[PDB]
Amino acid sequence: MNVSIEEFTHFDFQLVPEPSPLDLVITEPLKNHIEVNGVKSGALLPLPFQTGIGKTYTALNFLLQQMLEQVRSELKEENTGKKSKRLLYYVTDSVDNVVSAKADLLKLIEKQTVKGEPRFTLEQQEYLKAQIVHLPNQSEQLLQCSDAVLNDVLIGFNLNAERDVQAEWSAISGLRRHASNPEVKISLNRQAGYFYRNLIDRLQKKQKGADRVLLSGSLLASVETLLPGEKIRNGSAHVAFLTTSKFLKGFHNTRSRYSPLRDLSGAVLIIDEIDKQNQVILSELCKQQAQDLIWAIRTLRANFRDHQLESSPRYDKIEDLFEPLRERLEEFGTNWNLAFAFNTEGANLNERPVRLFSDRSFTHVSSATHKLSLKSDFLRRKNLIFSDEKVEGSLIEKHGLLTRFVNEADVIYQWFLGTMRKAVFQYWENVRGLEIEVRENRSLEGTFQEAVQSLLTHFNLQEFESAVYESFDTRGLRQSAGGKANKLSSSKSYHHTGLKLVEVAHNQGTRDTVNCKASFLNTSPSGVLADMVDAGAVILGISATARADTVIHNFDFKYLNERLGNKLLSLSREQKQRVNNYYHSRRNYKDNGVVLTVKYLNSRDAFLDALLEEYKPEARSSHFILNHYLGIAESEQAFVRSWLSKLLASIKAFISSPDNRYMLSLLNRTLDTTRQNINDFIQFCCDKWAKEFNVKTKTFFGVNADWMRLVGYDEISKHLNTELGKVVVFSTYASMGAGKNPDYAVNLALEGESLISVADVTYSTQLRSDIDSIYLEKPTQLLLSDDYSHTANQLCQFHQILSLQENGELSPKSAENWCRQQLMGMSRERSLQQYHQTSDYQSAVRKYIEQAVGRAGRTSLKRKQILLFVDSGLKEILAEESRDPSLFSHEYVALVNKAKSAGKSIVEDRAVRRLFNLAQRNNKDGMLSIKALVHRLHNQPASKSDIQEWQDIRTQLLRYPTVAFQPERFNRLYLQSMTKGYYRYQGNLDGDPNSFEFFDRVPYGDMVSEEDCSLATLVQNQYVRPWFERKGFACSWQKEANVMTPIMFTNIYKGALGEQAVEAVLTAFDFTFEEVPNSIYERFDNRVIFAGIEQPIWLDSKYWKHEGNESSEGYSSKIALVEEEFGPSKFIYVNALGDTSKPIRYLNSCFVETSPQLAKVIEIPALIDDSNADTNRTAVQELIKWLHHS
DNA sequence: CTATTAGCCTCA
Repeated sequence: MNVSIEEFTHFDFQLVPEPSPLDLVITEPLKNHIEVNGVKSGALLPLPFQTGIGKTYTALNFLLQQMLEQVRSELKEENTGKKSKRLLYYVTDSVDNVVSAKADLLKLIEKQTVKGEPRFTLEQQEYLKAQIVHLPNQSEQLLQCSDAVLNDVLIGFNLNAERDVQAEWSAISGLRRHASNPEVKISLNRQAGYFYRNLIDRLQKKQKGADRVLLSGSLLASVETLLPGEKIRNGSAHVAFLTTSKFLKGFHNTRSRYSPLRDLSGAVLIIDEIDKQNQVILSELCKQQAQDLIWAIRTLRANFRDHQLESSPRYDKIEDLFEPLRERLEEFGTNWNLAFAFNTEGANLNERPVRLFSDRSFTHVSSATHKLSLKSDFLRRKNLIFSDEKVEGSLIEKHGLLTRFVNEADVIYQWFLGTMRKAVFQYWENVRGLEIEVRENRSLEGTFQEAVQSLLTHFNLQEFESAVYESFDTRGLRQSAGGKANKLSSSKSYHHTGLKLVEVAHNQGTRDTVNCKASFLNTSPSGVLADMVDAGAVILGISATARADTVIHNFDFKYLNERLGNKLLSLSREQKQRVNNYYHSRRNYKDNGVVLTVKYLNSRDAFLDALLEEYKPEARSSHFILNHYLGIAESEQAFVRSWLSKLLASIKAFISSPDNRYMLSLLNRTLDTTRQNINDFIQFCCDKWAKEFNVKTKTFFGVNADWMRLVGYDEISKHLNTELGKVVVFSTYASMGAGKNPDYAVNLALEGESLISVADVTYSTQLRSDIDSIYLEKPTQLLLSDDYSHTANQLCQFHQILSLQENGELSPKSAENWCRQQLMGMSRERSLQQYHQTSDYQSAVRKYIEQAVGRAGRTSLKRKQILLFVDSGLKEILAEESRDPSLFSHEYVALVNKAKSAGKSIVEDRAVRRLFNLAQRNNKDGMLSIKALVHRLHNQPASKSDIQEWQDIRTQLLRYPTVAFQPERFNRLYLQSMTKGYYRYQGNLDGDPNSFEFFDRVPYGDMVSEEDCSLATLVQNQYVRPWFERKGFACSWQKEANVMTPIMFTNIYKGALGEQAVEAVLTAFDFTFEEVPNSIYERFDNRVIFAGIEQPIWLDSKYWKHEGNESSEGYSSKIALVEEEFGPSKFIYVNALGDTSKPIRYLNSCFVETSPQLAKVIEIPALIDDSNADTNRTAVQELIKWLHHS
């Protein structure tokens, strides 16, 4: 063997095969994106290819070209530069597809001709083939080695000294030797897995430090054979084939486990059937474990209280990012007094658990009759959760709720889980360049497990290693993006926020205790894909329905377009036309006389009754016949009659047609031994109809994936090409997802003359035909379900409901009602009924029909006639398709055209409903967020972040009141309106948020526009306009379809618009303004100082003459607090745009006029006239005079 | 107080 890299010197890198029209479509947008964006950037190419035209071949050609380019590039640099190789992947969901793709790639490597001459020599082929690895699961991995290989590994490492390992190997080898029956293979697989778990563990244990066994010669080859992932690390190979489940786990090498998700720079991924990966990623997310919310609190509070005294090298600036966590923990623990245990006070009220659910933004649903509160009792020394007094009023509780405690515990846990990523990132930052203690090169992936293990070690929290690994990376990838906070100043969405679920059931072990379980979902598959693209990976997805219009059975492409932007590449019209021309050229139906017939059939009762009476003539009634001989009950009569009649009519219609040989009837249930009576009835009918004509028919029942893997699909192939007749196959929609390629060999002797080829050019390979008659039934339940545990199904259902609400297919009222009904127990029937009223159902049904139709037919030998039978319930759904028919299959368009001819149909646009629902949701979220922020601002001391948030919101609303383009950062402050610049609404901003009406539905409601806020009259002032120009505020409203929500037009805009006006007017007459000293924030406008006078004057401003229900003790409390904290002082109450003809009242602490000398509050009616835009010098003159000795 | 079920890969 002389396989070396240097061999490729004498080989021309200029001859290429003929570029197909399907090839430039992949290379051109990539080049455009490279020249527009940077060299190191991500992308996403949803390629809508079609079955039977070639999708795997093009991807394999692309992979081969990339490998050749890498090999070419590696030779040039040689010595002047050393780095790693590019990584390339091929990921799917099925093992058979993986092995078939690898075999096809290898075969393509062997055989390839340019101008009738082999492209590569034998040594070149060997070198290329020595670069691809395949990584199956561990248990199957152990069953491909040999005795000599594993013996060599054991002897080289000096492991043939313990009797246990050798005994286990001998037992496994013997059991493998004698293993033919199907009930011992499971034990063999389990034993192989458990042996592989310990072996690689020992190999890593020995060599992760001293006494490193050198690898060379044949021992290196043996270790590489046993560990395919070892070849990648050293640099031997840089191409991998694996499944999606393995991709999210990683593969082992001699040092540790390498996770592909954690190092994706300069990598290329190829995923086929990309739309189906949504459910796989959802299952992987939902398979997570739960966690009791009070055991970890105790462990974290007790084991982190005090530590030892040892800094040591390596560690540097790790404790600095942990002190705030302890500060928060102590503050949280010294409020509820969590040291005490938990109990409940109720008179036999623990039969059933109180579930608690939350969305973390604006949705909160509980299944308790009355709200529960938490209290601390100093008598019994225990914390209790109780409903307290049931009497009306009597000092109703307002301190807090259990939901608040749950949310606080959850946010504490999330913050703890999140700080470790930054700590480890800083640790690798100092290690890499700031330490250089050991010469190892490597990246974050190399020194990852050691750091987390050591830290779990330093603070000893080992029982948390599994909890922290799931959500560990360099930065994010599983939690939020951008601002990394759930605030109004950052982009908000469900796809990177998640949900929460908490249950309170009875606690066993100790009867006088309660438990609090929790399940989490930190992200959604769309967010995961977005993070993968952002990290710097080029993703290329191949599928035929990659851009479906559903969020249950597909990715949410509306969210990806608002986060990626220019990195989501799309094709133009010319490229689609070229693809369309290629597909017609390769499959031409407007020639050779190929025709399709489509027929919708209904249900009949005389037909079935006559057939039943002919079946058993000894009986008197059909009801007795069905109740006695068949297994159906009294309830199941109409449904069985309908579907059986439809199937029998379709079968009879097919049998009547002479020139046909194949039939596949897609159904929704499997026809097995459980339905033997119905099978016998169908067989009798088939025999009768075969006798009526002159044909021989053979029927196949119970065709499952198990039947495919036990008997095989080749039985039909032999039966079709040896004996003349007709074949009928019974199967299911889901069954034809694991068994592919339903073809068979042809025979010109047995077949007639109707085998016309459809391709316009000569066709290579063998001769094969496909199905020429199919029966389609209306699909049933399309709500995803999980059968792993009890919590996974509930998590899936809540995720589906939240996604449906977020997309815009559900109003907040309907979503809340559905969540409440599901939380407290629901049946599948009610869930399906609720789901049937949306617009996603029709899209899902249409996608299912298109996928089912497309998979039938992969050859060029089509019969003269093809018959299609469709259920009568699909007419309305298939009659409402209005996309463009450019990439449609030749049979789906026929269905649409036939269904559309049934009269004229009224179609209601989804847009109007989407805009209405989104406006409602935005208004509700704004209301709740503003209320929460205002409540937070009133708890002294006020945080710095809250003040920054408030100021940024006010400044953004002042500067830009109408944005032309869709905002990205300040997202949920605007709503899209049909009219530009103004809109109408109707609601009360004191009650139920989901009771608002918008736009055309109310023509006599309140108005939000520029003419209502009185902007022009204010702007005309000569003392205010220069201020507005200096600060850059808007002097007029632009005309675009993005306006602020009604909540922001009344409680935010008016106040600022008045405040700046009064400040600008008053600042000229020797007045200065300051900021509130953080103690009474939001209770007053500014602080006023002038001429160095005692008792500093506070200012309060309002925009217009607003009367509110504030005559209660709120004003007295405010004035008392100000007087206590600052002594005697003076206060100014100012309005704007009123009447400059009303005198000035002198007020005491209350609003009753008193003596001018003994006065503290000034009520100034107005300063700027609303008629000619004048001002009021007399008012300010009297103001200045009043500040004197009086 | 309505609709009407089959398939899957990985590891503690």
